[PDB]
Amino acid sequence: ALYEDPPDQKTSPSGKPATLKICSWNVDGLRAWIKKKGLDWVKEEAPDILCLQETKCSENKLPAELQELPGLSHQYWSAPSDKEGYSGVGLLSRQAPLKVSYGIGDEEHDQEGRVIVAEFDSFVLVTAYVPNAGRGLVRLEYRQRWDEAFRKFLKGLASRKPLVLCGDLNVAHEEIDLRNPKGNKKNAGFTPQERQGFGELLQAVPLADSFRHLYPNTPYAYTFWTAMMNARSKNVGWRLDYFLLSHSLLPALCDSKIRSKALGSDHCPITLYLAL
DNA sequence: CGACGGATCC
DNA sequence: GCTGATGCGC
DNA sequence: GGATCCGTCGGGCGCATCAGC
Ligand SMILES: [Mn+2]
Repeated sequence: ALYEDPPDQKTSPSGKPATLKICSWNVDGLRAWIKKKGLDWVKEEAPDILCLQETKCSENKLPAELQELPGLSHQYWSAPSDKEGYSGVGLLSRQAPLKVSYGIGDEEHDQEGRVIVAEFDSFVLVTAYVPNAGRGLVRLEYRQRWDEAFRKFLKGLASRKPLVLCGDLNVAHEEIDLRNPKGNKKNAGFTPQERQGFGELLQAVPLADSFRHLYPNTPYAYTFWTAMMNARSKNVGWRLDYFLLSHSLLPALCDSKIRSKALGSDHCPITLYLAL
């Protein structure tokens, strides 16, 4: 029931060494995460690109430590427009992207600081903090509209350039992706509509779930544990955080990691190795 | 959203 | 202008 | 009585505003 992520596979299936290391982390409050030493872990992980979700922090209030990241110089941020203190995403990059945009090209879905798009030479990186359907499923209908628009946006992106989508997609795709599937069939994150949404995304773009592609039969691998129930200590969790890849990037896939041991949030980090 | 308790069936 | 109480969104 | 299925609900974070000093 407890889980230990296998060691880092650093070469591609054809032997090419990894050249790109991307780390994604819902930090449950950027300023608190930094207080709990989250950036010390980042320095030890040394990613080429760091995506952050649920920063809950406007660009004006970003801590100063973020300016002391010598290898993550190019920092892009997005915050909600209506009010402060919820959602928010960041993208920090060792090299400058050719182009950075925000949102998914749809007004209704572009107000809550949820999506950053960074275009590199040979691939485009999207990081996302997917809207929660809420206690009582009060936002379920909205989440279904989000799912369809996100899917159409990413399908268009992937048709122009190979795509990496990372971050908190806020859904456990299959029963293997959470510890309590039958008790959660009507809870945000595991409704049949959200799981069907995820499935259509995989098929329609198409995209491959990098972790599940490499470890199709591995249960108890989670990236989130609720903070109240001290569920983390007993590994009662959900896999909400993903790297989804264009099929053309699969021969470059070296590994997709779940950094279970890294503290600082109610999500743990995930790390992608690509041999580009 | 996991712990809990109630309801239904055996 | 400061702090605690309270509410929102996970 | 136990075993399966479900519906209810308390609890707690990181953040905000604001009413009270
Ligand atoms: Mn969260």
